[PDB]
Amino acid sequence: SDKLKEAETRAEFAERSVTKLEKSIDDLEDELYAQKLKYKAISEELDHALNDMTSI
Amino acid sequence: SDKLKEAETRAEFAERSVTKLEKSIDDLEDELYAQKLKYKAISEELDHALNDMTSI
Amino acid sequence: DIHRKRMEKDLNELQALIEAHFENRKKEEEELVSLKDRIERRRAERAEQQRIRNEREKERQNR
Amino acid sequence: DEDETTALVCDNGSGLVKAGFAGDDAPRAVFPSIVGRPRHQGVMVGMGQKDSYVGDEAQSKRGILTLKYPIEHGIITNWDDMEKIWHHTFYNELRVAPEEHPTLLTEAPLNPKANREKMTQIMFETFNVPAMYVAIQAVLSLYASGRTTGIVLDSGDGVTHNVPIYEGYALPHAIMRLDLAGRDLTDYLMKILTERGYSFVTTAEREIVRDIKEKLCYVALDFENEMATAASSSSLEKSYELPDGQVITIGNERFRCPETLFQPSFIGMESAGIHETTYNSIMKCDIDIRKDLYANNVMSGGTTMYPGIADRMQKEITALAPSTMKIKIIAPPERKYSVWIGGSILASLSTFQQMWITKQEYDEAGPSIVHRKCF
Amino acid sequence: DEDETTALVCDNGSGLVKAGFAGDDAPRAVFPSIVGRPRHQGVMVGMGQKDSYVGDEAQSKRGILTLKYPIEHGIITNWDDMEKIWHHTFYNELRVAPEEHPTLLTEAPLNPKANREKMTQIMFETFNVPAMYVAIQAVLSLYASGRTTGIVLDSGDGVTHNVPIYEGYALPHAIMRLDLAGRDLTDYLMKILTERGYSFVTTAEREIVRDIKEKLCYVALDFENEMATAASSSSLEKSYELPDGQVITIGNERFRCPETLFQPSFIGMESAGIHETTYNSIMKCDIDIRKDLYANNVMSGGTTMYPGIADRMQKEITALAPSTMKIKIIAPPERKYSVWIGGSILASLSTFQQMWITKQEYDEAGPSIVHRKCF
Ligand SMILES: Nc1ncnc2c1ncn2[C@@H]1O[C@H](COP(=O)(O)OP(=O)(O)O)[C@@H](O)[C@H]1O
Ligand SMILES: Nc1ncnc2c1ncn2[C@@H]1O[C@H](COP(=O)(O)OP(=O)(O)O)[C@@H](O)[C@H]1O
Ligand SMILES: [Mg+2]
Ligand SMILES: [Mg+2]
Repeated sequence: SDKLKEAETRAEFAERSVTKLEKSIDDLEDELYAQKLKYKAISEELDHALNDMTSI
Repeated sequence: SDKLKEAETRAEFAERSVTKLEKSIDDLEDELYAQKLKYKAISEELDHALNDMTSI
Repeated sequence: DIHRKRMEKDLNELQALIEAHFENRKKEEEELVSLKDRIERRRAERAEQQRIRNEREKERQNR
Repeated sequence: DEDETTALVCDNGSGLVKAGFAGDDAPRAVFPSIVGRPRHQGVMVGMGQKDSYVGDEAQSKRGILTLKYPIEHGIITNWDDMEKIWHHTFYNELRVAPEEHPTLLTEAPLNPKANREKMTQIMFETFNVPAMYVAIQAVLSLYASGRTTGIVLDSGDGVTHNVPIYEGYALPHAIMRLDLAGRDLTDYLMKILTERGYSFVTTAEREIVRDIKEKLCYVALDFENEMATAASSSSLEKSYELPDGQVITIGNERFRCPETLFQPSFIGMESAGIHETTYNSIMKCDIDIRKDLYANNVMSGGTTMYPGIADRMQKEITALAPSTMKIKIIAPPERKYSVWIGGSILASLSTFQQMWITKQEYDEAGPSIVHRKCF
Repeated sequence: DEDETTALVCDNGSGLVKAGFAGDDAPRAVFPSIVGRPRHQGVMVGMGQKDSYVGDEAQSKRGILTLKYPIEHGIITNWDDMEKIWHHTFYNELRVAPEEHPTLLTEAPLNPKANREKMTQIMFETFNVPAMYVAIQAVLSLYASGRTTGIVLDSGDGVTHNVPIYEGYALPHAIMRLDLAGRDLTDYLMKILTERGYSFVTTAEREIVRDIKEKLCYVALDFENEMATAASSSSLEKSYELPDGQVITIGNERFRCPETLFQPSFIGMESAGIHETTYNSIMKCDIDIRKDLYANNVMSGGTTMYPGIADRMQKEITALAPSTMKIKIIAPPERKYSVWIGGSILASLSTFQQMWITKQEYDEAGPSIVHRKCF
């Protein structure tokens, strides 16, 4: 019975850790997304600058 | 004993989930940091070009 | 005599300018395609994690 | 290594070492002349525990190392340091053995003759280079410009040299060395930043502030009027993002730092600005060609990447000299490599191997042979 | 208050505040720069319940107060703290009103110009001083010595400054600030005492150990030989009687604490010992007068009450510099008051009131007028 309460304790520990990690993954992936999109926008603009250079 | 075995199985499942999510977070973390290192580089360099506009 | 040789090498570098552009453009396109596939990867991962959390909830009330 | 026995071209500039092969357009291994040494002693094991750190390794390990300069304003501290850094350059960076390739080296203007004799002797004994030639960086920058007439302003990191050369002829009687260089710039900026509230002494912040000089610094068109309008100057004031992330804002200091070379009285030099040193240099020589010197001035060095030297140069010389003839400066982009380019140019022609300094000449006449073999 | 409208003389030294009247030989109100604040909140009544505690009151109430430093190495935390301590000094300690007496103040060397502009502005608005003058403590210590030639080593509690002045003129190009001071001394001694078995963190023990430094500390003539003979050293080992009554015995640490300024590598500074900082400072300036600098070095600060700085100073400089001319240090007893004495000296002569910074000048040109009125 003591081993069973210890098992339930470790199970709850791991489940709370899982929930925290899942939320962290979601937020990190959203942040990485927005960051990459802004970098893509600047890269777009710079590519347009390269095209203008070629036109010269 | 049967209940202890079921609880231990569930706890091990949860813990393996924990470790796998941690590894995924690690990989994402490295990619985001690099993305940003190069974002700040390209932003600074666009600003440098603007400084060129000032020198002109 | 040496100076004309420099005028020429700079010219070599000048046209090389576009050659420097090419690797940057391929790297840009690689970032392009990686982000575009990351789009659907993120969406599918969100759906998968929603299903996983559903299983978490059912196991939660089951105990 | 190339299949051909082409020569090595190495510019040991006062502040940067740029090495590579002859026939190449740019030096392959380019590194600053800083050298890092373990700040403490050894107790740990499993990794590191190496004395000399050079190149980008020391740049990454700046914080843990005492950063020392094996050369400052031409003066040589420890030949062992040059031995190690040349070993690193030849084998770890150039991946070349000096046994099969003669070396063309460039030296700082008016370097000691005793320095040349000792460095050549230690070189020949320690290394096995087949042949040798060493030249002044002034004629190298001239070769990079490819015009035999002009006055070269070599702005290294230890000394600034003004050297006039007319129709490919050196004029040592009108050559001068000024002790103002990057070191002074960093020092002066350090004291001004101290008056701005930020007081650092270590070399990492030295590199940070020289980077700031590379990025943001101005050369003031009019000095006191620009501080007068820089009182507030929200737009004119400029900021930098230090790698730790703090935003450090600087205003008039941007153009008050390089100004000290032009106005040495700020930190107490009897010599006036470097434009006066070019002016006196010009008049020392015959009157007639002086106009050509005015119209053919060249500037060289890593510092030249900064803006503002050209406009200031011409305006002040026109103020000092009569404004009949038009004065124009020439400065090709990325001219800090130009000296090394000229070294390649020296190896380009087939007459250069007529005066290689071979091993047997040094074995016969000792180092003293260079006194007759170079000049 | 004296019937005459004589000026106020206040030395806000980095570590001690010494204030009094002009024409006096010693400052009347002298207190350390520590400031105590209630460690907890108010529930009791009938006495106390006061926020700011300064001076001997805080010294007596050290245990109950969080002890904070309104200034550290020149950096200013909260101007309100200076407001309160100046109120206390002027009214509770000096029993004087600043309305009728101009103030001569001394500031730490190379203090921020923005710091000067803000402190002067808050001062003028908050207080009603008729006139103002602020000077660097270096020339004040020079005045106390009364000799226009020499290099001043100002060892405050936050910074140690080396400043050369030849024939009464400042040499900012050869002036340096080192971040080693009393704070470092206490820290290093704290870690060594931790290795001796006694580990404290709070400020009361900080004051106890600085008192130990005042009383028992040595400056080792030879370092490693003296720890070698200090292995046992029953006679050489020295003890102190802490106010609680326990006897705390210290041996080599007595001369291993100040040595750290001389040997910064103990706790990791790129800069070498302060003697190297005086040496470099000397050579930066023209060669010829350097001998006079060697023979005219002065040291100032409260730390100077310790023994051993003079012998160490001369021996190491003679080791570094040629031993032809004789080097001798001068240091009058109780020189920590000397700066304030020099302030009185400034008020002694009748030309000093030609450049008092009056209220109307500040009202016209704002704080910016000091940029043109002091320097
Ligand atoms: N890309 C750059 N932009 C601006 N300044 C630079 C750059 N690279 C180097 N420098 C400056 O050039 C100095 C080194 O000068 P250097 O070129 O070695 O002189 P020399 O021409 O005599 O070899 C350094 O102190 C550094 O501040
Ligand atoms: N009577 C004394 N004996 C020894 N050391 C002292 C004495 N009085 C003060 N000090 C030391 O002097 C330091 C304060 O230096 P201070 O005189 O304020 O520098 P400054 O000269 O820049 O004002 C304190 O940290 C203290 O340790
Ligand atoms: Mg140069
Ligand atoms: Mg002091």
